[PDB]
Amino acid sequence: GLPRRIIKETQRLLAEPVPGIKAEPDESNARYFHVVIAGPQDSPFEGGTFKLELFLPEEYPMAAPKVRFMTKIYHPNVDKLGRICLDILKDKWSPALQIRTVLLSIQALLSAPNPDDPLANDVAEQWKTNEAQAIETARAWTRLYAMNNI
Amino acid sequence: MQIFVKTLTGKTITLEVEPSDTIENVKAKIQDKEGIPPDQQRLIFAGKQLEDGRTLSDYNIQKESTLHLVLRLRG
Amino acid sequence: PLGSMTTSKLEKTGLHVHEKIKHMVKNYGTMITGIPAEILGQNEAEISVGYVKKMGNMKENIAEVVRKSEMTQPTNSAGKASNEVCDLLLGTEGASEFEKSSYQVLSGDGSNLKGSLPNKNLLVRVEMDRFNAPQKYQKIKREEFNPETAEKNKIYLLEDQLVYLDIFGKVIDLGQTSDTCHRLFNAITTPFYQNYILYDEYIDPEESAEEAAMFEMGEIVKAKMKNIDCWTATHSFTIFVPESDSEDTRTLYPYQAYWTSHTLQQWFSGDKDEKLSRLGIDGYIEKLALLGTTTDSKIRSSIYGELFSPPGKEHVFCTGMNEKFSPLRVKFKVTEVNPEIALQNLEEVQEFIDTNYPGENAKDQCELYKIKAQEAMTKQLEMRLLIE
Repeated sequence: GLPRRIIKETQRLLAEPVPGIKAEPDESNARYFHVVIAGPQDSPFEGGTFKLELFLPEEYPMAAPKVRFMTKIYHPNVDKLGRICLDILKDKWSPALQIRTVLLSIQALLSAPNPDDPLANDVAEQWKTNEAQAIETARAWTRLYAMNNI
Repeated sequence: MQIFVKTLTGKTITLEVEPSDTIENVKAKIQDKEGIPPDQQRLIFAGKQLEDGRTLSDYNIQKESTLHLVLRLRG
Repeated sequence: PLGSMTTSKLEKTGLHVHEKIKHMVKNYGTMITGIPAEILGQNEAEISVGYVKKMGNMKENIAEVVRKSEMTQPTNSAGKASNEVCDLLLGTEGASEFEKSSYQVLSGDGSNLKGSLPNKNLLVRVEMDRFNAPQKYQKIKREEFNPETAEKNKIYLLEDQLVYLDIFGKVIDLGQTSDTCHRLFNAITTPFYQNYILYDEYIDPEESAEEAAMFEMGEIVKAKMKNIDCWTATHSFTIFVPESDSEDTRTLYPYQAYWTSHTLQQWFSGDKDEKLSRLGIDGYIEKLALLGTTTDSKIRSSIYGELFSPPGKEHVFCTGMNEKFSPLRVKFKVTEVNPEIALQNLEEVQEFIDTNYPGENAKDQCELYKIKAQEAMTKQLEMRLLIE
């Protein structure tokens, strides 16, 4: 039903979870993963638990997984639909990358938000021009939406 | 067909292309004229970001269409 | 009072050139390109007009977009940054001649670059390629195979031939007899394996004839692809190598920007040009040469980060999604820099900055530059958005 790579990736995610990340396959769809990422220490998301869904497209692993935040989060690299601005620079996705690699990068993005186009992303404008207030807003949203939510 | 590529500085260069060429091929032709690696480029047509694997025909790019070459991107 | 009683060394050093372009880039950003602020504002309105709200007070809607624009911030295209360095140090005529000369592939130990650095003021331009080889394959019948419309940079397994459709759509045979391909073709029958990847480490050849065939095809392609030109340019930078008095005292200074990472301004502000200069000529070239000969992803990522990360991110630049799995190729070209014209070129840019965007400090000259760009953008948007 599934290529061995997906089976073995799933097995290793369950037996050897990424620190601060819970990722489990859907019981009715083995290509679908329910993810929780803990807010990193010393980030404005500290103490929060953020739900995400991850889907393995038909073309995986030649195509990257599709990931979205399901929990509201105030972050300059996440848009209003929960899509994430990551993407390996000056190269493309390759089967040398795996699900664990994507999840680690999202968690790293929560510690080190990168700049973004202020246009069509007001969160990026706030992070650039009023970082202390933008961090203050991210903390409030973390308390409101990302606590006691699991 | 001839198409044009315009930058933020108003500089315009002319490319000779085919509707079957991919965006990757267009970026290689921009490298040949400006010495800019394809990985250091973003191309926009009428507000739409152009993706590497698609073709000019996929975006309905035609003769004398003007693409915008973006040379600063954060994200 | 000491102005008229003192003279100064009339001879221009290469070190003077390095410090002045570094100083001007640090303090003036895009303004060192010499483009009028109103030009940037007019062209920025063209690409950003779709972001303006269409209803309500349009003067306020336009000002929000004008305030958020980053039009006067410098390019972070590594190629565009190299172009501007060439234009200032060589002049536009000299840079046009330089752009036509040939790139030379860096040898395994970097010797050919070492042997191309005579003791005068030199500019080196580098273009690094990554090996953009195919990663996927598809089984297809010859009746249904059309290279004009099929996906490119991909392997196609037919019943009697194995071919590679390259990035330009050219079909390249991969040297397999029809006996081999008929075997591989009819052994791969599982539905999700008719269109899959070439180098899946979880495919065990001992498990079945299907996995044995997929594994055999993977070994075939990796060997054949070593002889095919799949190089695509990924990074660009320049190196200023000033003339010294002694061979033991020769240093180099790399200049670069980097897509979605940093500008030449930030490169200079973090003093990474001076940090890399501490490696010396041969030490830097040796790391550069090892970048192209290593086949270990971790070593390739460690060197890439050390050489090309923004200052301070050396150990996290090529990790995770940014681990360097592709083989790399370094190409270079060299030409001489005349310090007299380069310093003159920079002084003329300083005049343009001082005449058109005057101020008491660099910060205020840049703010005035951005304001003038914003005012031009405002006028353009006010006309465009009358069209409902």
